[PDB]
Amino acid sequence: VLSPADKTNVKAAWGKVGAHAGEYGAEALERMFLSFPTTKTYFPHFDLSHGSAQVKGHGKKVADALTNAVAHVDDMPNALSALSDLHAHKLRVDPVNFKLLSHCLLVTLAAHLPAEFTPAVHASLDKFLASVSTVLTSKYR
Amino acid sequence: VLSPADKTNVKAAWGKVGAHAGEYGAEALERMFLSFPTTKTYFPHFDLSHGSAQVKGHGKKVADALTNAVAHVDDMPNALSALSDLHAHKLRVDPVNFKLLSHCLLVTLAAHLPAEFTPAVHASLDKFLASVSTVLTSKYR
Amino acid sequence: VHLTPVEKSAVTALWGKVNVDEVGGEALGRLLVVYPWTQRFFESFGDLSTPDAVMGNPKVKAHGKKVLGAFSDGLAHLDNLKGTFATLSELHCDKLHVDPENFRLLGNVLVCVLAHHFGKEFTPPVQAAYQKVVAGVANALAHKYH
Amino acid sequence: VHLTPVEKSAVTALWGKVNVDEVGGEALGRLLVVYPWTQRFFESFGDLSTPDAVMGNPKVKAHGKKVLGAFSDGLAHLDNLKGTFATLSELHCDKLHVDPENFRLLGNVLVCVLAHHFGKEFTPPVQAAYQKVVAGVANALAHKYH
Ligand code: HEM
Ligand code: HEM
Ligand code: HEM
Ligand code: HEM
Repeated sequence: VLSPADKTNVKAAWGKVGAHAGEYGAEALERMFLSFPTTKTYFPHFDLSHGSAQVKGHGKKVADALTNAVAHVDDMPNALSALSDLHAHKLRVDPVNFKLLSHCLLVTLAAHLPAEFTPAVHASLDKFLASVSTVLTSKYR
Repeated sequence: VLSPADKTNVKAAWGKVGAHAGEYGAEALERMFLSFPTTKTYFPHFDLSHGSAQVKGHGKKVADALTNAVAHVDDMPNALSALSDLHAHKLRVDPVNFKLLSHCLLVTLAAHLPAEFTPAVHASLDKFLASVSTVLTSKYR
Repeated sequence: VHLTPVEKSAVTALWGKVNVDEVGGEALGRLLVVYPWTQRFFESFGDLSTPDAVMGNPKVKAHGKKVLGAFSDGLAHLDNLKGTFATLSELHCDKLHVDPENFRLLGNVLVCVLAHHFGKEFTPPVQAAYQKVVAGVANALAHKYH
Repeated sequence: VHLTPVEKSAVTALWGKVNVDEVGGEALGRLLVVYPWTQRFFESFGDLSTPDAVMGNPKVKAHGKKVLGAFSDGLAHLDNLKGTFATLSELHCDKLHVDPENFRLLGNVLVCVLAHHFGKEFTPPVQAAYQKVVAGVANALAHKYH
């Protein structure tokens, strides 16, 4: 349930990421694969070599739909509905994994937003994080 | 979402419950605790020996709960409105057991319907205790 | 994750009335129908477009039987399961790519078959033994990831 | 638990630097607040109505150190944490009653406070090994519940 305050908090923090976003989307996940190797089960065809070009677009791609949910906080099912139809239907990512990755993201902002990243801000962010694997979970009947 | 496919399916094994209702709720709660032991954390002053009179009303008490939900499946969140308020502020049970109490229901549920339990059916079923469980996890944060 | 001989025995002793083959094309069977994205792995298989389709498919009764025979055997090496499936796990990891959270979703879609198949003998407590065994296999099924 | 040579090494080096009743009142400060429901163990405690009422609570301030100097003395029996954390596991559960996802909740919490206390210093395999590490840590005070 994103509150209002929750809501301008996600927005000033995504705010500051201004442009490292698909830089943060690749560290995101660089992280994901070494702290929880399972997730790599799902990426068998990638060069998931540190600094691999492979993950560097993914990442980028991978932080773009977030910045766009950041922007539709108010309408996300829609926003991401397209995205919602791939995850659930081709991919068949185990929804269990949604939590790892959001684990991981929190976790890259932490070390790039020394003090934008308030305790009242992680709060705010876990839930954005949260809200976000649901909708992508939803397609999932 | 649960589809209306889903709905009848639920309304229907639930009808054979009807009234043993209270008893699927305690054998429930009873494999609860012997299999997932940890849940027990929640009932430090409940007598949980086989047979407890406590567990017993817990279960008519857990069951009556789901009949309510079921009879209300469209109005699901205003339905359980109030209970929703209830484990989120009162007992603030971690969330992870929800998923734990849901499964073993299924299994009594399970094991009580020789016939009644189509996986057609069985899927309909895991499916309503997860919204059922989402409702309830709704005002946590 | 150590089991007890009390329990440890519910597993391996009630197992006894188990016909592997129809227990697997169904457990195997209720997975793909209850957790639809386990489908993930078999468009190799045919119509998995309905419960009915699903569930009727020989290719699926075919693999489940195979998946719970391998099962049987590990209730044979309880003291040693990691022990038993290492070979058996590198294999799903290294080679098969399976998102091992599929081991717990089947342990449990199978606690559920067993539910449905045995009725009143599936007691809370054999239920539960039944419970560390599926979990540890789940978990020995899992030890070789990296 | 199962750390590595250049793991434990990395391990061992991130904490000379952890500032312990500091990161400490900090994490538990944050758990209280990220996922407000662990709050249930601490009303003897006073205002948690707020993050700030919350970061300034002293009782929390306090209790928190407790929990990490608890924690910093186990980074020493790395080697057998089931061993060093048995009485504690023996008590979260007998007296206390805390729900073990919790210990799993604060480990994730303690990796975001480091994350944020440390910057590019905390890279991904040091992240990776402290992960490996609060992993065994909670694995370790849950060991005996029953
Ligand atoms: C916030 C959570 C996530 C978001 C916003 C997200 C977003 C995206 C987008 C925008 C695409 C690519 C295709 C396209 O639109 O042209 C994508 C692809 C993909 N994602 Fe997700 N993702 C998320 C979580 C996960 C997780 C937890 C996994 C697990 C393995 C995952 C696995 C994949 C794969 C395999 C692809 C296609 C990469 C490829 O197809 O080459 N994603 N994701
Ligand atoms: C299907 C999910 C669940 C449903 C529908 C459900 C339903 C209910 C209902 C009606 C009540 C009683 C509230 C009242 O007095 O008016 C209740 C109480 C309670 N529930 Fe939940 N419950 C669920 C899961 C859980 C779980 C997973 C736990 C902890 C593991 C839990 C712990 C409790 C406790 C401790 C009470 C109060 C016990 C006592 O008061 O003396 N419930 N539940
Ligand atoms: C008890 C849990 C499981 C056990 C014990 C198990 C065991 C086995 C065994 C013995 C094999 C034979 C492979 C070989 O040596 O050639 C196998 C193959 C296989 N299993 Fe696993 N499995 C489990 C779960 C799963 C799950 C959850 C999936 C996907 C949901 C899966 C997908 C497969 C696939 C795709 C193959 C290879 C088949 C081929 O070429 O047809 N298994 N399993
Ligand atoms: C791995 C995570 C944790 C560690 C290492 C830890 C460690 C400790 C230790 C070493 C004690 C001293 C107990 C004594 O022996 O008097 C303690 C007390 C306690 N913990 Fe655990 N704790 C953890 C998590 C939690 C959690 C999550 C809670 C509730 C969230 C909790 C609730 C309490 C209480 C009430 C006490 C005694 C405090 C007081 O009476 O004023 N602990 N904790």
